Amino acid sequence: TYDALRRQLIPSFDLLYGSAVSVVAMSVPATARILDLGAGTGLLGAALRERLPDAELLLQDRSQAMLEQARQRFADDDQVAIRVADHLDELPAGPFDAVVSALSIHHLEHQDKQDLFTRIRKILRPGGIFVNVEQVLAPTSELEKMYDRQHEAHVLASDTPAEEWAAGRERMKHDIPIDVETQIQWLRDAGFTTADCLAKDWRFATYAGWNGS
Ligand SMILES: Nc1ncnc2c1ncn2[C@@H]1O[C@H](CSCC[C@H](N)C(=O)O)[C@@H](O)[C@H]1O
Ligand SMILES: [Ca+2]
Repeated sequence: TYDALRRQLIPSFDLLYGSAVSVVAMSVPATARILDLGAGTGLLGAALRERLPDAELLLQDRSQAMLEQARQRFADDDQVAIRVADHLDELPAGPFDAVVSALSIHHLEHQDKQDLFTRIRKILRPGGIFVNVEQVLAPTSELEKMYDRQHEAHVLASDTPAEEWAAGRERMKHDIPIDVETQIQWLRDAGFTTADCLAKDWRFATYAGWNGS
C-alpha cells in the first residue's frame, strides 16, 4: 500500500530508482558498503538490495517512525544497519563505496546542500559514487508551472486518492528544491571529478557524482 502510493505520487518511479540502482551496480563491487541518507521506510536501500545481495547497507534518517518501517522491511536481513541522524548531524565515519539518497536532500537550505555534498565526498572511497533521486525545480517560473502540470497529470493518471495528493501538496510547502544543473555543479564544487544526470521526468531526476572517476 505505502510502496504502491509512492509509485502513484512519483512519476517514472521505476526509471528513476532503477537508474540509481544500475549506476551504483556499474560503479562499485558486489560487497560495497552503502549509506542511504534520509532512507525513510528504506525503499532505495530495498531497490539496491534486490540487485546487490552481498552489499552492506546503513540506512540513516532523522525519523525513528520512518526507520521503524525500514526495520520491518529488512527484518530478516543480516547485512543492514539503522542509524538515527539528521543530515546536519555528524555523518558515519565510513568509508563508503556509495552514498545514496532519494527525495530527502531537497528539505535542506541550499548552503546546507552544498556543505552536505562536500561532507559526503569526505566519507567516500576514491572512485566512490554519490547518487540522488531528487525533486528538482524548473529553471524558470513558467517552466515550473509546466513541471507542476506534468506531475499532477501522473498523480491523476495513477488514480491517486484525493486525500493523499492533498497531503502531498501540503508536505511540498516545506520543500527547498533547486534545478538539477545547479546541484550537479555543486557536486563539481565539492570536488567530484564527474557529475551527470542519468534520468529525468520533469520535476524528478536521478543524478550522480564520482569521487575520482
Ligand atoms: N534533515 C533531515 N535529516 C534526515 N532525514 C531527513 C531530513 N529531512 C527529511 N528527512 C527524511 O527524508 C525522508 C524523505 S521521504 C523519502 C524516503 C525514502 N528515501 C524513499 O525514497 O522513499 C523522510 O524519511 C524524512 O524523515
Ligand atoms: Ca519533500
